[PDB]
Amino acid sequence: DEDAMSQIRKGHDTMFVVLTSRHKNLDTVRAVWTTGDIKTSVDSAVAINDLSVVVDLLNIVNQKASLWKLDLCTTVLPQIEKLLQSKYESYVQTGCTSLKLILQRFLPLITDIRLHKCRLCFKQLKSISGLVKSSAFRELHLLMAS
Amino acid sequence: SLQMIVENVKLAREYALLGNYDSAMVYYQGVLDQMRQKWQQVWQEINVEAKQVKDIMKTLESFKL
Repeated sequence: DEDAMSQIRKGHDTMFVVLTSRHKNLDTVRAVWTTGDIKTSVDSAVAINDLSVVVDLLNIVNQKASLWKLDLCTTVLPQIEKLLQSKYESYVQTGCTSLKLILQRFLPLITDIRLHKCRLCFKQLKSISGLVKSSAFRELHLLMAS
Repeated sequence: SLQMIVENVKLAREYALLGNYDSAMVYYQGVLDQMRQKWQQVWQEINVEAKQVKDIMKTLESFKL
């Protein structure tokens, strides 16, 4: 049938342009990532303003909590908030995964207290708390009970 | 099936767009296996998208943890 092939060809141009751009953007983030500077690497992705690149980056760093430093949380937490409001369920889950890692790794010590880093980190966590209040979000609400 | 091929191309593209590149490659590879002058063009275009997901996968794996 000719219509089904026409169905396939419609979305091709979009796919090609989207995958090429994200690949360029990923190359930029990886060129900084290979420096060893995780923070500037994530700051680079955020500056690129491409959320799909932030999701790919978070899926990577979320696998190793020992890569996270307190400084990185002040950059990530605004993205988590962005991701928690996404229409895509996979974007929301990446946000929950990252937020869990931050809560479990960093919420103590942040409580026990650079003081500005904890101060900034805490207010970011407070606005996210409000968002989670209004499943993954139920568990997160229990995790942010403070 | 004709529809099944249109089905799996949509899945490949949906997975590629959402960052599930591993799942996307599986649907991209399966569709390519199942695949008249315009039909040859369709295969070339899907083969291009497939190699692009592969190149993205190669870049993501180059992130050393």
